[PDB]
Amino acid sequence: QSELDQLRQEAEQLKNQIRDARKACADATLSQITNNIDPVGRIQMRTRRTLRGHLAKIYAMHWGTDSRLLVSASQDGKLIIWDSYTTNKVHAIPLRSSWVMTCAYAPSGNYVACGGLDNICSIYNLKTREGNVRVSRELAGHTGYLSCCRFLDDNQIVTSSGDTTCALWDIETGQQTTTFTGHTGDVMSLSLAPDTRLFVSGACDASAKLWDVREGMCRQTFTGHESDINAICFFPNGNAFATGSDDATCRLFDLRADQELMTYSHDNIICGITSVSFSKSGRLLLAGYDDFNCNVWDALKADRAGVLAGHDNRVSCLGVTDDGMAVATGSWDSFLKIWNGSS
Amino acid sequence: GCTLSAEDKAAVERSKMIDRNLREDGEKAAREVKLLLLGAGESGKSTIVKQMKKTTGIVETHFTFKDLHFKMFDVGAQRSERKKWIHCFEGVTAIIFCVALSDYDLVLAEDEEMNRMHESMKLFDSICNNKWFTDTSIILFLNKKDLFEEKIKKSPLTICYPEYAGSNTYEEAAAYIQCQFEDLNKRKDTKEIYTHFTCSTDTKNVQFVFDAVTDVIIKNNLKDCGLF
Amino acid sequence: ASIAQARKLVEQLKMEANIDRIKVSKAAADLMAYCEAHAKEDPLLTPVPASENPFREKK
Amino acid sequence: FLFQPQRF
Amino acid sequence: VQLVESGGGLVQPGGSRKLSCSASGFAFSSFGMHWVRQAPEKGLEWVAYISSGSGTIYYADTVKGRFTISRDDPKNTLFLQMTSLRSEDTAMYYCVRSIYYYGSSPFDFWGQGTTLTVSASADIVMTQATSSVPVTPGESVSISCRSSKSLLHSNGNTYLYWFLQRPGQSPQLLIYRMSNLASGVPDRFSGSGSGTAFTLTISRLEAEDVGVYYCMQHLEYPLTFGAGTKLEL
Amino acid sequence: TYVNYYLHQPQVAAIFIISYFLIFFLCMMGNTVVCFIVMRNKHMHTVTNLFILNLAISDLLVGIFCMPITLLDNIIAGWPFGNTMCKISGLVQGISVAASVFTLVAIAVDRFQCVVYPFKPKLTIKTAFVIIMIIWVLAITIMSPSAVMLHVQEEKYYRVRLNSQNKTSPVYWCREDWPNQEMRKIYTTVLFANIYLAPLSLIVIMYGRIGISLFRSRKKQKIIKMLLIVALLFILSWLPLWTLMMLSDYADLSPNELQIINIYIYPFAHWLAFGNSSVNPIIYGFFNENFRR
Repeated sequence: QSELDQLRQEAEQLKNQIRDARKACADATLSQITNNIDPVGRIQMRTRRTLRGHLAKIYAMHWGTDSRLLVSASQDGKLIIWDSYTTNKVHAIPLRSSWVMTCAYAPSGNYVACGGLDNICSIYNLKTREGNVRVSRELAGHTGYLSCCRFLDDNQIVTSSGDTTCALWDIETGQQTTTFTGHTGDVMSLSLAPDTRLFVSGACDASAKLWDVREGMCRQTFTGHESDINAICFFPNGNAFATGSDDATCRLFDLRADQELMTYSHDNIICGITSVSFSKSGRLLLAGYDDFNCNVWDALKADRAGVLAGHDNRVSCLGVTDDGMAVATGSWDSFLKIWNGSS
Repeated sequence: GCTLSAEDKAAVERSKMIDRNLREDGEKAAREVKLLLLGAGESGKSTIVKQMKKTTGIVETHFTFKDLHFKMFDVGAQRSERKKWIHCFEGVTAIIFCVALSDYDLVLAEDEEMNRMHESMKLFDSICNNKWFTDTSIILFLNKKDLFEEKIKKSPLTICYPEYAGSNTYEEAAAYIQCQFEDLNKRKDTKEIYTHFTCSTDTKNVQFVFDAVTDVIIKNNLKDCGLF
Repeated sequence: ASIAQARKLVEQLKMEANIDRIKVSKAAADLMAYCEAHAKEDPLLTPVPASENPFREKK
Repeated sequence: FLFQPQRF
Repeated sequence: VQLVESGGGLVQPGGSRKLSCSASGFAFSSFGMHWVRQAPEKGLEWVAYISSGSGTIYYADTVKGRFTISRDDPKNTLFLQMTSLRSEDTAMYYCVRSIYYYGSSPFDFWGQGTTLTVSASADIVMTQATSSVPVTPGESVSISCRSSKSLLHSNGNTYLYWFLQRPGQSPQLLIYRMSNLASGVPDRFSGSGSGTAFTLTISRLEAEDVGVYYCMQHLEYPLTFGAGTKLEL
Repeated sequence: TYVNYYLHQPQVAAIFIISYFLIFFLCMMGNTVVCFIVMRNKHMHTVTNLFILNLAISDLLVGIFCMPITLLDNIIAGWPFGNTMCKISGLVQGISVAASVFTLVAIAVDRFQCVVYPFKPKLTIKTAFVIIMIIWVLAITIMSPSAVMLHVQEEKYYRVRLNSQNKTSPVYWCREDWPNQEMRKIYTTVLFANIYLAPLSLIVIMYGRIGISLFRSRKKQKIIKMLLIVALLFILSWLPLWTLMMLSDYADLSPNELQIINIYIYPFAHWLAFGNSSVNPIIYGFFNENFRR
């Protein structure tokens, strides 16, 4: 009706005003500022460890805060916790639902989480007197598949689902403390800020949104991608984040300027991006692709600084340790590989 | 030398035990048949599940038939982008696609065209010719045979298929729509469409599913062996 | 009948349009400064000697 | 002569 | 978690006896099991060890050949078949659970113990020079320990364990790997030492902490205990 | 008497050389293209691929160890080498032939399990390696008695006379010396049963079961046709060699007939057997569909 059309025009006016503001703050592109800096060399990471034992496609991995223990989920109904230094299997958690799509490691190391097509985020207790891993809680309430989950602390976890919503959970009570709505498509990934005061989510509507955890509101919406955003990761400084999408481009967005900074794409790359991750200093942007290899990007110059080609199937997982010593890649060939440099 | 501490050796032994258990679980899961259930909203999926047997997630049902324990996965409650999770069921033995024979006349909430049979055909086209299911056979199930027989006495098939020039009897109409469903396949060389008209009896649909799964497994074994 | 949805959308857009933004040059300088300050603390960017590498294959 | 082809 | 041992009592020298321990409240199959004996008015002495899954079995030199250790995982029972019993076998036998992975806490739970009575070179030496320390509540007391060889390994771990045996009670774990506090232990306990001399510090000592403190190494499987330092109130 | 080097006219001799050379090349090319794809492909290490690789190895060993030596024995009057080479050649030729036949049997077994018993667990790689080990060991010890006793005795009735200056040389024969003919008969019988009778019976039985279970499409007819072709090939190619062996072992053949058969049709039987060994990798690598990727 008339009111609906007036509201649509008003919203278009806000969109135009926001675009004009972003253009106004756009004076010099980040490529020009870093045009004088010394380019990084040829990054030549090589496989240091191969983690075998999964019998199906690995869908998610997450490093522990000690940079030694990592967890992986591989859709064979198993959650394996690895000792990356020795390739020993610390734990093997059987999942009630074998359709797991994400996994998380608590910063304290006492819990792991997983979820998938069952629309349930299951919390597992690792430090039990019985010596086995038990399901501490089964968080239900999402109407779609679970895409990502990240622990804030031992009692708070934020999940993203295919019902176009993100939720913050109180693990002890089991209820949704806050619901984050506004995405018009499936939310595929989320990344927590270093201070855990904010988090970004990338959805299938080719947009990324910044949420305030306590207030439960969307602060900024970032556009620019042409397809679904499958990956997202915060810059180590916390003032920027990078997104990986199905249009074969990785993009860097800065919160303060509220716009795109630089696009990481190549003509020879036409497959989508499954995972992104930043280096310890944020100089290197690692991204996993569907062409079975991971490309290392100079985050300040959009130059491919190296290739991590060691997987026979799609690279679905990516993770750099807290100390930045190693990077782990998960893949659909049921293998995890730990990569490191040499000097 | 070993150059390992006592605790390191014990941890290695624990990892070996975990590896053995994982191998046993994988061997157990290898001797299982995984079927993906697909269809329309009211395409007889519930009747199919009851014939071979918290949240609106994936519904997994098990049933053993002649020492061939099956796993049927129902994803009809996933109201999200199919392309974002359809690749999870890449290695399923077969896809059980259920359509209702009585939907040729019925029209869903979208009154303007969008015949339920046409909607199911469009769904069948997307799944049969999907990128992930290029070698996955489809066990097509045609449900509600009796309702189709009763509805065909008055309502002609021309409403759903104006190009149809056959008789109004049940046999020719059923064969024609089965041919329409089968011709949507664009990979006749790789995958095979098994078709069975669902009977009011209970013990015959599972027999057809078992037969089709046996044929699919034999063909897969032959392909792995290299005979064809 | 979607009027509440439109009101929510326009209110969210109004809240998004009221934030202050620094220049892109300033954000670029901040990112460059962070990358330069935390260099040579990056094992991936600057490889460490094999003695202090915990993932060395020699082990 | 050659009456010995031998086994195989 | 609960371990109950049975089968003790008076035995004739040269005879045989079958000790059994019943496990409850934890996954018995996932834990390695130890038998630790304690002669009357003496210190702890490791006897035997069976790995999880019975893959690995170790015996002390004084019991090798005569003692046999076995477990029945389905029924949650640990056995110790002792034959040719000597007068030196008179001791109280404990069953100790110990799980081994990265960051685990072995020797965390000890059974109540069953008493047995017989009516008649390369082993790391763990030295506790002090035997009895008079202590007063509210003060800080440090227990000293030493080892014949360095307990620090190339992987960075120092396999030294601290145990407390309250009077009329089974020993309990305080510190594992010389630095990590066992679960349920108050924060007032602390451990240190580099590779050969180790110290356990009890800051702001109170009651219920009196007893004998034992040091154990876990570097080589002929596990050795210290003589034990007694805290007398 | 006497005999001459270059036994007969150059026409039929060169025909023999050309034919045997043909088999060799065919065998070299087929086995090389079969083996190259296996090593270059890390993922192509399944049980059936391992068995095909073992068959290719056995066929290479059959070829390069049997066709040259057999050609020289049929082109040089007498046995022209020493005793150590005699024992080595006999052992390697027998082992290679037995390994090729038993690898064919194992391939038939693997195919039989995949069809009639589709729900049974697939054979593990360790099981495939164990089966290969049993195949090689059985090939070693089946005819070890024929290898321990070969001492290259010479004859004195005739002379090689070479081809230049009529240089007389002793004629050598590498025939085994059984202390009597009874164990000769029983050994040839068990070799026949264990190389032709039992393997062919097993292969035809499992292929018949495969066809029967398969009959319970357009491309399936290709499968049954290929199985029939393989079985008929294994019958026909190896039939004449064992037939001549059977006839020259038992019955009563006059010296003239024995001479004529040995110098005429026995090389033809060897040619057929080597053609079978050279065409085994051809069909098992070209008609094999997952190789055609």
